[PDB]
Amino acid sequence: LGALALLSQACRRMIDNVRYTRKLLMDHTEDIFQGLGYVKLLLD
Amino acid sequence: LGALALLSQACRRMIDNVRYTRKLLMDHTEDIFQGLGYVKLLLD
Amino acid sequence: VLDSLETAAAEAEEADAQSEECTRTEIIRNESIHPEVQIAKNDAPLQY
Amino acid sequence: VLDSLETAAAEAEEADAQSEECTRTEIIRNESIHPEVQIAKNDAPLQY
Amino acid sequence: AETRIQENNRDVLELIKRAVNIVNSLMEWFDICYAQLVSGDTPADFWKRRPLSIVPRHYAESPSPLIVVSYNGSSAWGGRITGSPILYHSAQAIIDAACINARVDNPQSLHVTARQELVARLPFLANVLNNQTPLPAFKPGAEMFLN
Repeated sequence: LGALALLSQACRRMIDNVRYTRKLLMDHTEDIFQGLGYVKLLLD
Repeated sequence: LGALALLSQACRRMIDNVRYTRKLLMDHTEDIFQGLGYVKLLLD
Repeated sequence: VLDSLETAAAEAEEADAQSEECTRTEIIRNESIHPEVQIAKNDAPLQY
Repeated sequence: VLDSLETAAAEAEEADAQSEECTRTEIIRNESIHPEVQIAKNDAPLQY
Repeated sequence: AETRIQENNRDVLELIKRAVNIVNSLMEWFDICYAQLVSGDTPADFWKRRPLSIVPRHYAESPSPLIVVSYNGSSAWGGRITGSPILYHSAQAIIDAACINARVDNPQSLHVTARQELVARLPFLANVLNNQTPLPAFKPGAEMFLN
């Protein structure tokens, strides 16, 4: 059961890493959108 | 040994798919950067 | 798929342990005791 | 870890196969035997 | 690129479904009836049977998209009847690479090799490097203050 538990833990951590990467990408895109909006406001 | 070979092939295919997805993401980010640079040049 | 493989491995190991303990119990016993039933003289009873 | 698990599974498989073969070979031997009789036929008894 | 991504995703889904399965543990009558009932045709009905194309281009001056309709039965701009339509490509990557080669946005202050490559790739851009018909900057809307 140790190998199965290790595999389950690896799957859980890779899922968590994928979710964290997706959240980071969403935050980066939101920051880019906010910067573009600020640039547009500065040149309005 | 057939099941082990199939598992190894599945692992290799999933690694290749992950690498292809990473390369596609890098290409997309590079294209976005080039487009932003072209937009900046057009408004220079 | 990983969970299904884990459950299959668990059941396979459980079956292997059951077979091992059954064989160990058979070894401890002097003779292989098996159920018998037959209504006659001292003949060979049937095996279940 | 997966490679280690598969090697452990293979070694356990061959170990239990060897154990099953050993138990099957050991079950064959019975060594019951019967005591002396009152001389089979009329010239040769059944001794040890 | 989007079509390639979609087909790759559909292939991945198909192979996942196959692995799961392996291891577990036609308007002819409608047109006739419409012709019989309505008994009238308009140009905005023949193109309804085929997918259309919308190319909106809005602006902050007025909240109204600039809807553009393109014919689907002809090999025009935006039509998809035989294959890949016009994409207007192969004219930006070279310019971006030339601009990023020396980290200078202005092509006038680039190397001779970059200028030669730009001239060869873009025949219409050779008339700017020779400095013909001088004009102050590039102001297309000069008629107003000129007059």
